[PDB]
Amino acid sequence: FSESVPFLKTPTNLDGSLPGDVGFDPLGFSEVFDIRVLREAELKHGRIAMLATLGYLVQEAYVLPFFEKVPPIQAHDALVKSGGMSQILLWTSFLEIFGGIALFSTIQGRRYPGDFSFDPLGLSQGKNADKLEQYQLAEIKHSRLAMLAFSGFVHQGFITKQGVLEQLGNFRPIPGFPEATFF
Amino acid sequence: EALGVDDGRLLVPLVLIPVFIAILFSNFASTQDNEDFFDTYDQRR
Amino acid sequence: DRSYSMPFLSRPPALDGTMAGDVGFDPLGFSNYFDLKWLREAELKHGRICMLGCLGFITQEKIQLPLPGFDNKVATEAFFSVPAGGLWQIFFTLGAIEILSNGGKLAPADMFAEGRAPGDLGFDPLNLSGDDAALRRFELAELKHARLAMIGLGGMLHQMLITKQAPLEQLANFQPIQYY
Amino acid sequence: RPPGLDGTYVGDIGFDPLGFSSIIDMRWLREAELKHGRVCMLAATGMIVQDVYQFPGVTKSFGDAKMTTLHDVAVKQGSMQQLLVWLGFLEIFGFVAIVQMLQGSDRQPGDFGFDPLNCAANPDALARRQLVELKNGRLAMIATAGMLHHFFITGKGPIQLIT
Amino acid sequence: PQGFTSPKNHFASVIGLWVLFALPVWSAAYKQAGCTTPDWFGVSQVAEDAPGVGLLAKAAPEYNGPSFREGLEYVFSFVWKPPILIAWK
Amino acid sequence: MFTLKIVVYTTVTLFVSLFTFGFLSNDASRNPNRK
Ligand code: CLA
Ligand code: CLA
Ligand code: KC2
Ligand code: KC2
Ligand SMILES: CC1=C(C#C/C(C)=C/C=C/C(C)=C/C=C/C=C(C)/C=C/C=C(\C)C#CC2=C(C)C[C@@H](O)CC2(C)C)C(C)(C)C[C@H](O)C1
Ligand SMILES: CC1=CCCC(C)(C)[C@H]1/C=C/C(C)=C/C=C/C(C)=C/C=C/C=C(C)/C=C/C=C(C)/C=C/C1=C(C)CCCC1(C)C
Repeated sequence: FSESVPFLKTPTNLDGSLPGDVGFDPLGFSEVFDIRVLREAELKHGRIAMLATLGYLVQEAYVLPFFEKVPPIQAHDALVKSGGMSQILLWTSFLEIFGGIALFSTIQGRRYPGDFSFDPLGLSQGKNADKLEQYQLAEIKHSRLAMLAFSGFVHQGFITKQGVLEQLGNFRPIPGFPEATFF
Repeated sequence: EALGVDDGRLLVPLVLIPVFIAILFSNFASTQDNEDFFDTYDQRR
Repeated sequence: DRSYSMPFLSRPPALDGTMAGDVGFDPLGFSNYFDLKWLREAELKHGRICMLGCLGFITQEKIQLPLPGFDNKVATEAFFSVPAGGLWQIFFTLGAIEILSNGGKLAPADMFAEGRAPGDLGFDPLNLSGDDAALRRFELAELKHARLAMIGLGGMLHQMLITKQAPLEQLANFQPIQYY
Repeated sequence: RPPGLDGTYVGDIGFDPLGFSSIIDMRWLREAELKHGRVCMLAATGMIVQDVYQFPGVTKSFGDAKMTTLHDVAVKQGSMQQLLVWLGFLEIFGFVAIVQMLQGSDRQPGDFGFDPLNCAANPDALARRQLVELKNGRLAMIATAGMLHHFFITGKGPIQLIT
Repeated sequence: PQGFTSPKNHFASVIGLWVLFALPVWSAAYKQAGCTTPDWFGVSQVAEDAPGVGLLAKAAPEYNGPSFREGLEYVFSFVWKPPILIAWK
Repeated sequence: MFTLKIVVYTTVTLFVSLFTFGFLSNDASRNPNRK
């Protein structure tokens, strides 16, 4: 049976080859599509989610002196009409063209999924390769965690009209519900 | 305006009739040999 | 020998147990005078359109697009509230889909000239037809849902025409027909 | 004995006046029976308890409320939405388990692996407990139906009839 | 901002590029692994001998029978020549 | 007046479609020298 789900079987083409494989694939996504393409998608989603979570925290905590102090959703809305979001979209798309080229290289075997050889510092490149797999595991875990955490953040911001640090400091219930009186 | 179409119902004959005839024409078109011939006109019919 | 659907009428000559959904129900000799592949293709097309139509009847009552003119609870009135250009875009898109699926073979003389099976348009993103018994049971389920959706769409459309009320909306505050 | 009803399943006394087991897979039928029984056990226990405790803050939120009226108030509040979405999340993997069981695996109907207390160590104890679970679940189905229809006729809970 | 300089059009262009790239990337991923698993097959709780289940999937009878025009004439003969009165002979 | 307009539009569309699809049906092949 599967390690993560006791009452399910190991999802066929799902073993220790990819980092963080606890056998969790109840729906046969790894069988409808290639597992390496799905890992590339997962790494892209998780890295963007980690950056988004850190950005949410810092933007709620701090703002640059040349940017209006607004909630992050209001920041997206304000900079869409300001052109900064257009700049971010342009440069991200320019990088992601080569990212898609790398993904097409991944499809025909060759390079590892989500691997861009990006290593400005000497971390698991040389003299530390024995930790690399460990790092990989950590990475995807953080990825997955971020992919949840940011989500909760924004939806909590949608329901309480409070920042995540504001909700932590003042954990009042869902607005209008303490009064209750539904009958 | 447009094709003298001041009422939307006028678009029903202008589309359904050309399509229906086309469907009939399709039964002709599928029957014919649709390969190149390199001639002034196609004698295959 | 007997139909087993109407045990007083004998089995139709062209209705063998090969085709899915076959319980021997053909009191009028349509299968004797029309191609069974064409009949099955027409039945599946009508039923699939009706399944989508019933889902739309429920959803449009439940959810509407924020575009102007798209906010009508009653689907029959929603047809006339939506701009006609969009409906003609839908019609042309569906016609293109039909032509591409049949490959120009839109007549009963040529639609199954290459075979292609009745109702098999090649739409199967998930390989759920690998098992033969599973495929046969799925075909029976599809036919049953198709016929049920045809009847249900007819009922919902006529009741919407009468009451000017959406189906789930009409289920509450029933207000029998003589009230209108 | 009804056709298609072998003795390999626990709780079998050859009871099948209508040939449901002749047209529907017995694995699906037993999975549905166990799920209905467990849901009915939880439902009957909850309907009994809700006439006694009612929790700290539910009293000022829902007023008094009872049974179908409690469902009507709670769907408007939001507890029912949360329960529905979370049990649907669980039932997605339940659907996966049913599909894997029908496709052919070591899984058996009702075997979700939920044995945290290791009460299934003794095999004969588990064999007895399967029948115990089945019969208590069937009794729970009957009792939940009875409580629901008694509330329909009188508007009283399971304890308001007793007390 | 309007047209090719509007940020909404930039977002729409990015979405369109995603849609255009969806077919090659995910089609190739499907070609590598396309539910071609021995355990991958549909399941139905209904018994395979239930009434209405066909003997063979996707049946294509030959139909060496009457033409379409004869069928239409038969359907018209339903309404101008039904077998109602031939019983009283 | 609308019913007359829709009848005229139906008739004109039918005849124009017949003309158009008839001259699309390989009209050049309909000559006595075609083999
Ligand atoms: C390196 C190339 C480059 C260049 C030339 C620009 C140019 C511009 N960006 Mg930036 N941008 C870039 C890359 C670049 N972008 C990248 C990679 C990102 C992350 C995805 C962004 C994210 C970004 C945001 C979020 C915003 C801009 C904005 C702007 C515009 C306003 C300029 C400004 O603030 O006043 C002049 C600039 C200053 C006063 C800041 C000091 C700059 C110093 C003096 C120059 C240092 C060298 C410079 C960075 C050039 C680097 C390359 C060089 C070393 C070869 C301007 C057209 C803003 C906009 O749209 O306008 C409203 C805006 O909000 N950009
Ligand atoms: C450009 C548009 C276009 C084109 C070219 C096609 C092309 C085609 N469609 Mg159509 N279709 C389209 C758009 C289009 N579709 C759209 C937008 C819809 C709605 C979603 C449909 C719905 C549809 C259905 C439901 C069916 C087709 C069928 C067909 C095929 C046969 C066409 C034929 O001979 O009918 C020529 C036209 C007719 C024969 C007239 C229709 C017959 C009337 C309506 C029957 C009335 C029965 C009556 C009410 C019941 C008696 C009641 C009793 C009391 C007496 C062909 C491939 C049929 C098919 O594949 O058959 C195997 C089929 O069954 N299509
Ligand atoms: C799935 C079927 C379908 C397809 C395949 C399809 C493709 C395209 C393409 C080709 C890629 C373009 C370029 C395009 C453009 C527009 N479509 Mg669209 N379209 C489809 C369906 C609908 C519906 C149902 C509506 C609609 C609309 C508009 C308007 C608004 C006009 C305006 O601004 O008023 C514009 C510009 C609305 C409408 O025309 O209202 C008057 C409306 O109801 N469309 N559409
Ligand atoms: C985990 C056990 C537990 C469960 C399962 C549970 C379920 C529900 C439901 C579910 C249907 C509703 C709707 C509901 C509503 C309220 N709860 Mg309650 N609740 C639980 C525990 C506590 C505690 C420990 C407290 C508390 C309170 C309130 C208040 C406060 C304002 C008010 O009184 O107006 C309201 C509205 C606080 C309090 O002030 O209680 C008098 C407080 O300390 N609850 N509670
Ligand atoms: C094939 C394909 C796939 C697929 C797929 C899809 C798209 C499946 C979708 C299936 C759907 C939407 C089926 C819908 C059926 C709707 C019905 C039967 C409605 C009945 C209404 C009734 C009975 C009624 C009524 C009413 C009446 C009349 C009047 C009212 O007073 C009362 C009432 C409301 C009761 C996928 C991608 C998954 C995978 C694959 O590789 C290939
Ligand atoms: C007006 C309008 C609205 C919006 C604009 C629009 C699109 C232009 C237009 C729509 C027009 C449209 C799309 C109109 C569509 C109208 C439809 C779909 C009418 C279908 C009616 C179905 C019937 C009568 C089936 C009844 C089943 C029976 C009797 C079953 C019998 C059974 C059998 C044989 C088996 C044995 C058991 C029993 C139960 C006995």
